[PDB]
Amino acid sequence: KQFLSRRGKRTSPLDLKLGHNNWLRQVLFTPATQAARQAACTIVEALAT
Amino acid sequence: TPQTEKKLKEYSQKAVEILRTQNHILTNHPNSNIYNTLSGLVEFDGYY
Amino acid sequence: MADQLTEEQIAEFKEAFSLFDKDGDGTITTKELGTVMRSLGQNPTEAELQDMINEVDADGNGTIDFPEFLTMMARKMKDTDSEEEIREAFRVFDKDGNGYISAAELRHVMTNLGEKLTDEEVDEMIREADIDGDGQVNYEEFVQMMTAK
Repeated sequence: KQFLSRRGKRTSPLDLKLGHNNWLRQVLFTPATQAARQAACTIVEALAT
Repeated sequence: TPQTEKKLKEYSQKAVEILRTQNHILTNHPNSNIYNTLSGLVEFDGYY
Repeated sequence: MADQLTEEQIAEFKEAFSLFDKDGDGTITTKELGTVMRSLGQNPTEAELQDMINEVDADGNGTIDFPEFLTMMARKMKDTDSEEEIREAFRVFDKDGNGYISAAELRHVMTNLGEKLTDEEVDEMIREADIDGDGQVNYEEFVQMMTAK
């Protein structure tokens, strides 16, 4: 499948490798409100199964 | 005091820079929304 | 067989093994065997893990020591796959042993994998895996396919 994507027309899936700067750090430590931080915590906890 | 043009530009730059920094401080303050909403409804002295 | 590995790699493997050692006997359990080399920067799959514990833990104890850990490790950083492995994959693909991987055998092997595709897609990949124009994958085609970079 990798070779087919390399030469043919099938889409190439992305690699599980995360950036160290993102919106996640912005949301997780926001001092405007606490519910945003809690919702971000729930989202990232659910992302790790 | 009569003064040269370069000093005048420096002075104006300092004033405008201080004003801009304080405006940025005000518009991103964590409690800015609460104070801005409370201003037009209740009468209060200080920011508690 | 492990002489091809530079000394610092053995040292860091020892560091990882000792840190992953629980009871201080220099021997660990196979449940965390995935995490040991999973922590070194390489990423295996569950089938990879089950096969690795199968190859070594023949007695079924579920416990790994250092020399056989080095045995497992020495066969991981190799880039050019051993021709025995490629030939064995060819044999698995060639269920009937005729040396030609037809579309139907591909369908069987993909369905057993749990994955689904249409007839058109598998025909398309077969015809892009063919160089002689006969629409049939042979050993030389497979070898030149896996050596392409």
